[PDB]
Amino acid sequence: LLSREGEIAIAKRIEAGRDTMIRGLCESALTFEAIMVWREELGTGRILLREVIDLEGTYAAINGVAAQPAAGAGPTVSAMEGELREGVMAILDAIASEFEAFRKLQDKLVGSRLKGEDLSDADRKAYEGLSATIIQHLKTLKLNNNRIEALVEQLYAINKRLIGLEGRLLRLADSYGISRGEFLKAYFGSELNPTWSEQVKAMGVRWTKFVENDSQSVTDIRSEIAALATETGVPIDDYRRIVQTVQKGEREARQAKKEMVEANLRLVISIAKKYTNRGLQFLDLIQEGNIGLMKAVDKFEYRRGYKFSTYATWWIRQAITRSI
Amino acid sequence: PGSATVLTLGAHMCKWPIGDPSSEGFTFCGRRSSEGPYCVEHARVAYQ
Ligand SMILES: [Zn+2]
Repeated sequence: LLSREGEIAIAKRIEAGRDTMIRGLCESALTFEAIMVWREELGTGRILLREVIDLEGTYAAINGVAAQPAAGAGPTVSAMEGELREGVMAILDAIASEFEAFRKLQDKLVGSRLKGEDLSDADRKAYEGLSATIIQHLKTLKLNNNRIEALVEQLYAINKRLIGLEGRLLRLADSYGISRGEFLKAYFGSELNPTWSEQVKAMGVRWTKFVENDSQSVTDIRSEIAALATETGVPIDDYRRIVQTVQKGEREARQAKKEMVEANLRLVISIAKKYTNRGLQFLDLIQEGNIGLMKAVDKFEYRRGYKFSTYATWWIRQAITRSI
Repeated sequence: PGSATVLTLGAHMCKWPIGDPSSEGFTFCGRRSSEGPYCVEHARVAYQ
C-alpha cells in the first residue's frame, strides 16, 4: 500500500515526533540525571551498551547500511558493542559537560522565579543556545526506545503528582466559595511565588479566609508543589508545557508507526505462512511477526536508501523464530 | 513549505512532512486532510 515516498513520510513523522519528545524531555533535570546514571552503570558494567542505545541502528550507521538482527559471518551483540563503546562513552561524556552547563542556568532560573524575578536576558539567551545544542547532541546518541519510554513515564508520573496537589488546592478553594476559574486564574503561573498567599488576600474576604484560616494546608500543598519544581529543575508552568509537548510528539510518532505497521501486515502474513507447523498458531505467528515489524520501524533510517520491506523481513523473521 | 510544526499540527491537518526533520525550517503541509493523515495530493504521493 505505501509508496517509497509514503515510507519516507512516515519515517520523517516518527523522527519529528521523537524529536519533539526529546525537546520536551531535555528541559527536565531528571532526563539528564537519568542519562548520567546510565553513563555510570555503563562505566562499571552494571548495564550493557545494548540497553542504553539502539545497538543495531548505531552499528549500521557506521557503514550507512540497514540495521540487522545480531548473530554466519555477521557481528554478534558483543562484537557490535566492542565496535561502538568508545564512541558512545565519548558522546555521553561530552553531553555530561553540556548538561552541567545547562543545569547551572536551570538552577538560576528556578531560584530567580523563587525570588520573584527572572533570568537576565544574557543568561536566558545562553539557556536557549544550550537547549538547542543539547537536543542535537542527544539526537546523535541514538537512545534505546525503552530508555526514552522510561523517561516519558517518569515525566508523566511527576505530572500525576502535580495534578493531585492541584486537585487538593482546588477543592480547598471551593469550600471558601472560590470557583475553578477564579482559582486557576489566580494560581496558574505563580506556583513558585513566595508572596502568593499575601498577594491573593487583596482579592477580598473569601480569599483572605481561604489562605488565613486554612494557611496550614495551603502552605503545605504549595510546598510539595514547589518540591516538584525542585525535583525537575523547571518552574511549574514550564513543566505543564513540557508535558503537553512530549504528549503531542508521542502521539504523532505513535500514529505514524501504527500506519506503517498496518501498511505492512501483508508482509508479516507472507512471512508467517512459512512457519505454520513449527509449534504456533497462525495468529501468534502474526503478532510476533508484528513485534518484529515494529522493531524494524523503530530502527528504520530512510536517509540511507535501502528498501524497507526486505530489511523489515529480517526483524519480523527474528521475532517469529525467537518465539518458536 | 507548509503551515505547521509538530506542536501547531492540529487534527484534520495534512501530516505530510516537508524537508529534513533535523532542519530548523522543517514543516508539515497542514492543509485540510481528507480520510487519513493527508490531503488528496499527498495521499496520492504516499500510497500505491
Ligand atoms: Zn498535504
